[PDB]
Amino acid sequence: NAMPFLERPPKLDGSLAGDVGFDPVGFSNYFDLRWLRESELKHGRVCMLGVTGLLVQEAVCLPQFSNGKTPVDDFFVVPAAGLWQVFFAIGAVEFFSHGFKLTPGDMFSEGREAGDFGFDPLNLSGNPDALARRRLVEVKNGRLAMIAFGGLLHQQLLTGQGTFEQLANFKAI
Amino acid sequence: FSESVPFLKTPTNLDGSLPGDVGFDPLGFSEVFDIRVLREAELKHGRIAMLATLGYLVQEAYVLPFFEKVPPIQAHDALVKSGGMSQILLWTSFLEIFGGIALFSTIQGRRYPGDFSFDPLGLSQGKNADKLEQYQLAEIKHSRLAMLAFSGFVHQGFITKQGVLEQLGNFRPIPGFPEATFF
Ligand code: CLA
Ligand code: CLA
Ligand code: CLA
Ligand code: KC2
Ligand SMILES: CC1=CCCC(C)(C)[C@H]1/C=C/C(C)=C/C=C/C(C)=C/C=C/C=C(C)/C=C/C=C(C)/C=C/C1=C(C)CCCC1(C)C
Repeated sequence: NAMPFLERPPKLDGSLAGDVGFDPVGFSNYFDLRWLRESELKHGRVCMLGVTGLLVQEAVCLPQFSNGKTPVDDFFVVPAAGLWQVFFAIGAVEFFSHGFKLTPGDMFSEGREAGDFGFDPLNLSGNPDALARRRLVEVKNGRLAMIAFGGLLHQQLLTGQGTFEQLANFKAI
Repeated sequence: FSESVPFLKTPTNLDGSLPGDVGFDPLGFSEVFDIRVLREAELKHGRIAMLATLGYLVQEAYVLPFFEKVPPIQAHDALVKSGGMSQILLWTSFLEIFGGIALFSTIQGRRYPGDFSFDPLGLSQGKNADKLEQYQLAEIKHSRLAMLAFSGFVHQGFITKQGVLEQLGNFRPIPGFPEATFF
């Protein structure tokens, strides 16, 4: 296990992917595991997209936009009206995907498993074994994306330099 | 009577169950509090003291190329304002949250006090379990020794303004005392 000196969490069973028994506090003991897994998948997917955005906006800038010194500054140079529609379009996407069941009690009522919405433009989710492998890869890369996005954002905020450009010259503080 | 102290009795709940039990508990600490919680505290103190003693020796002997060469107390003072001490505190606290979780597991029986199953190398894990208790004894002894040694170090550094290797090389008395003349 992840904590050999501790015991396995009671609510934690190996049904979900990425289960290593890592829950030293009892978040799963006090909150629904389906809700926690949905939040984990949402954070991980948002962080994958954020990592790609941080690595791309330093290299590619839209012609109808101003290119800031860093992607964090790319956020600032965008007009606030664009940021607000981004916010409200994401909110509309949340409303459509959750079926107007934002509250934790209303969510997971009509099955939906945990963190599943229905998204397969290309059918790569047929066989259950490959589906489970894809789930494990997805959750691991999502957690790695959370850590990596935190690191990239904070290093960009501190040094004021892009990630690849920071790799060009370290400039230790 | 107690083994360590001939004129005292064996301190009740103090037997060979825990390593290094010479019956030394003149004040009833093992009766006011659980003996396993006290053993966890002793192991934490001793391990931190061993690391601190080794760090004192090496820092007096050697310094990294990206750190200012200063006495260890001056190193603490300099890196408090530099942020390195903040980093050490943050990561140590992050580990010690899970350490406290393990301690709470220890309180309700279960895991052995001070045992984290930490063994990157094959030492007393498999094929060497028969030495494990021996190792345990050695560990606590070193712990206790370190808990004294580091202490002496710093207080000697407080009285002579010298490193421990400097005091070993040049064992001059307490400053101002060779002149004496107190009357
Ligand atoms: C917010 C993101 C998020 C969420 C909701 C979850 C949720 C979950 N994880 Mg995942 N996980 C995450 C991020 C997240 N994780 C990251 C970033 C990593 C990489 C280290 C992991 C690695 C991981 C493993 C290896 C495992 C889980 C498991 C689980 C499940 C049980 C544990 C739990 O309840 O944690 C709840 C977690 C939170 C509520 C987030 C923590 C919030 C605290 C209060 C803030 C402190 C965190 C901070 C960033 C650390 C600072 C450190 C300091 C030195 C600066 C649950 C579904 C286990 C599982 O599959 O069980 C089903 C399992 O085995 N997770
Ligand atoms: C967490 C995710 C995230 C966030 C908050 C932002 C936010 C922002 N981006 Mg970045 N970006 C992202 C991801 C993200 N981006 C990704 C993944 C890419 C690679 C395609 C880019 C590439 C990119 C460029 C090239 C530029 C920005 C720019 C901007 C700013 C203006 C908004 C805009 O034009 O959107 C642009 C959005 C896109 C090009 C694509 C939308 C991002 C994802 C794919 C939407 C997800 C929706 C849906 C759930 C996914 C399903 C579809 C899937 C098959 C992909 C704003 C600060 C501009 C800027 O200010 O730079 C100066 C700009 O020029 N972004
Ligand atoms: C692994 C995560 C991690 C990260 C990202 C950082 C980040 C940082 N630490 Mg470190 N630190 C960590 C863990 C980490 N710390 C741990 C576990 C300890 C022991 C308790 C310390 C002890 C420590 C001390 C004592 C000091 C710092 C300092 C710093 C800061 C200055 C960075 C620097 O020297 O320039 C950039 C770094 C370099 C030039 C060194 C080379 C690093 C290489 C290139 C990167 C290698 C990978 C890197 C270690 C990431 C590891 C994780 C990754 C493998 C996933 C920076 C914010 C210093 C500070 O506060 O600033 C004044 C400082 O004095 N840290
Ligand atoms: C969240 C997804 C999203 C949706 C679903 C969506 C729908 C529509 C529709 C549909 C009915 C129209 C007709 C429309 C038109 C304009 N959008 Mg657009 N839009 C979205 C995203 C963004 C962002 C991120 C920005 C943005 C902007 C503008 C400007 C500004 C030009 C000007 O400066 O006058 C105009 C005219 C920018 C802005 O508002 O700030 C300056 C800006 O950054 N939009 N938009
Ligand atoms: C709106 C907003 C505000 C201001 C402007 C803005 C910046 C553009 C924007 C962005 C805001 C944003 C999006 C800000 C984003 C902030 C983020 C994502 C911060 C992430 C922090 C993650 C940390 C410290 C992880 C540490 C990992 C550890 C200790 C790993 C531990 C590990 C574990 C547990 C397991 C194994 C052992 C080890 C390896 C030890």
